[PDB]
Amino acid sequence: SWEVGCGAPVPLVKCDENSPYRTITGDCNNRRSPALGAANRALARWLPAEYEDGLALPFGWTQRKTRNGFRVPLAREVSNKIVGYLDEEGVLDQNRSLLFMQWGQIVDHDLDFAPETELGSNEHSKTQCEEYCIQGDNCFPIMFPKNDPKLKTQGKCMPFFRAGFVCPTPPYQSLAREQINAVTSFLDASLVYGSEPSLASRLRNLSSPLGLMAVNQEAWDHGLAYLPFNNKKPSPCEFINTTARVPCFLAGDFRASEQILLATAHTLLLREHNRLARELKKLNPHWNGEKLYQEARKILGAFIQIITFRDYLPIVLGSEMQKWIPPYQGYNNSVDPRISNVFTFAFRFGHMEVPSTVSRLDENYQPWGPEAELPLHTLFFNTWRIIKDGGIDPLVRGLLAKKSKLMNQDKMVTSELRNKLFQPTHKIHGFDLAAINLQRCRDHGMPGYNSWRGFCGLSQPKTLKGLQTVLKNKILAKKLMDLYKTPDNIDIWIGGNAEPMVERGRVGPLLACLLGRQFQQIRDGDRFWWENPGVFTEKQRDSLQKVSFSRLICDNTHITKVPLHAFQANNYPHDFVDCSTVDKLDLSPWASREN
Ligand code: HEM
Ligand SMILES: *[C@@H]1O[C@H](CO)[C@@H](O[C@@H]2O[C@H](CO)[C@@H](O)[C@H](O)[C@H]2NC(C)=O)[C@H](O)[C@H]1NC(C)=O
Ligand SMILES: *[C@@H]1O[C@H](CO)[C@@H](O)[C@H](O)[C@H]1NC(C)=O
Ligand SMILES: *[C@@H]1O[C@H](CO)[C@@H](O)[C@H](O)[C@H]1NC(C)=O
Ligand SMILES: *[C@@H]1O[C@H](CO)[C@@H](O)[C@H](O)[C@H]1NC(C)=O
Ligand SMILES: [Ca+2]
Ligand SMILES: [Cl-]
Repeated sequence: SWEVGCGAPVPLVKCDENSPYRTITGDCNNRRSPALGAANRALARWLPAEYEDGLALPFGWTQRKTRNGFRVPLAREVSNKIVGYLDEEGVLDQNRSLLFMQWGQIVDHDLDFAPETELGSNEHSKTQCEEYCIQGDNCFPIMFPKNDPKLKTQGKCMPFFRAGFVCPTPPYQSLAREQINAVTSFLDASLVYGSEPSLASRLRNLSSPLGLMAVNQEAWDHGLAYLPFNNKKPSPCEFINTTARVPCFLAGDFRASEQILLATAHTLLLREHNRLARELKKLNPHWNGEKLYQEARKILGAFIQIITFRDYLPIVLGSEMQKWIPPYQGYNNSVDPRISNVFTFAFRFGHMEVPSTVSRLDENYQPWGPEAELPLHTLFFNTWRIIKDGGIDPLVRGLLAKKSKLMNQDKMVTSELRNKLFQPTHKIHGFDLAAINLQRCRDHGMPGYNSWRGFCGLSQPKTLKGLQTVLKNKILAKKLMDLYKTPDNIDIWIGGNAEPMVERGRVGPLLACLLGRQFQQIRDGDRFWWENPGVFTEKQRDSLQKVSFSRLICDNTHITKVPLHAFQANNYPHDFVDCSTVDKLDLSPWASREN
């Protein structure tokens, strides 16, 4: 008999019995509970939060407060001892293209964003944390251990600001702190169109009644569109080359410029909307602007959903795919479609799949120019390498011909991310995404590794010998026991990712359960799922059946040689075919021949 959810932010709640189109915010998707899966609401709690104080303080905040009678190891020490490796040789995935890593980050970006609290935008609050490393309020610095090389070149800490939470921005009464999902839980292309009405209108071309998305006016890719620039400072994309002065891009999601291949993928998606808008005009010259936007938006939403669930999830989950995601049996309005706090950590498995280098290939799939291959760390917030060095085609070839990094228990996160991560505001290519992932776990009050094994109906090792058996690795198990003293204390991010990969998949059994459940819930609980009776026509649905990533590239770049199966390892010229031969999306069924 406890009171039900403080939602003082987001009072707006007006819904519509007609609507054949998703809202931008994802409101009104669920008729009975219409805020479920909407942006700027709490992440769902599959299990109760676990803070040191039971409310808000993360484990590792107070020196003398143990977790189950043991101090928690520093994020950065766990990073250094477990996550790091030197040798990039033999680390590549012989059966996953780099497009595999890249699609993951896109889907993640559609589903969840828990952005850091905004009580320090052009304030001397950010600097307190950076310079002086002093813990307090929303500053929760990543302190270096004794023998850390970063001590010698970077100071005592790496800065870290706690994530936004609902009813902000000082804590409340006697409910655990709940972090905001700032995008739509629905796989709805929010990353392209935005999750706020504000950003959604900005991105749109409201000059012509063609329902087009705004494209770059300052620069073109052999006639093909770039995303608009984000004319705001400080721009991190300007910071990394003040001679190029190429701003970050403006997309439906904030993080589109974080690295050059995400920006690339955002560019294909935008172009595809525009191509769809133009072809719907041809076939329906009567349709006004809004109609064209919405009818293109909804097709691209289907596209993202089909590629994710037909092509991507099966080669993530492998043998566990059908245990968790059986054939669609239609909309179930009883399902919770909200993204869970734990999913936003479970989906970070993607971090082990990022390789140390990126390549540009010519029309013969050969090194484009003399610096064709670049270290990943020089491509954080790097847009000028696209604008002033060959557009997205050389990079979209590298996404086809190059391989993802394979998860390895001995080689977890490349030093490009683990030591050389660039963050906006901060000046240096010197951060640790592994350490960030671990502090964030604690920041979100995540239950430990065994709570989540429990949740998924899996054994809970309590001994070294127990952990060895589960991880199938005596040395990794040893290092974790030395750090965490009990498997109960292991942060789910590292515990989940340390498990050996399921047959035909790229995650362990724990992550397969957590990912599997979340993707089942976003499908079965989405009123606007593409294959859900009444959303498309029977004829339209047969047209959608035919989409491929290959087609997406043929239609939206100057590439003519692609593989049939974009996510497998594919070598040129053998596994490559003429676009001429690749199933089109026939849009005839969108023609409103009748009235
Ligand atoms: C070069 C590639 C990538 C970079 C530079 C990158 C960087 C980042 C950064 C900086 C964060 C925020 C960390 C924090 O404040 O807690 C993050 C979060 C995340 N990343 Fe990545 N990432 C990359 C690739 C991927 C991939 C391939 C996936 C999945 C397949 C992925 C999934 C996630 C998820 C799920 C989150 C949490 C998002 C949220 O709800 O806030 N990332 N990434
Ligand atoms: C900043 O960007 C500029 C280009 O905008 C880079 O310089 C092209 O770079 C190389 C020379 O190193 C040549 O291929 C071109 O002739 C350059 N053009 C110009 C106008 O310089 C420069 O290297 C970048 N700097 C960094 C630190 O990345
Ligand atoms: C590669 O993965 C595919 C699924 O993408 C699978 O059907 C096949 O067994 C694998 N091929 C090789 C060469 O191992
Ligand atoms: C809007 O569309 C018109 C017609 O295609 C075009 O001329 C104009 O540049 C577009 N504006 C933007 C900002 O994309
Ligand atoms: C709908 O969802 C609930 C809870 O997930 C489940 O118990 C119920 O049986 C479902 N019904 C169908 C037809 O899937
Ligand atoms: Ca979404
Ligand atoms: Cl290189």
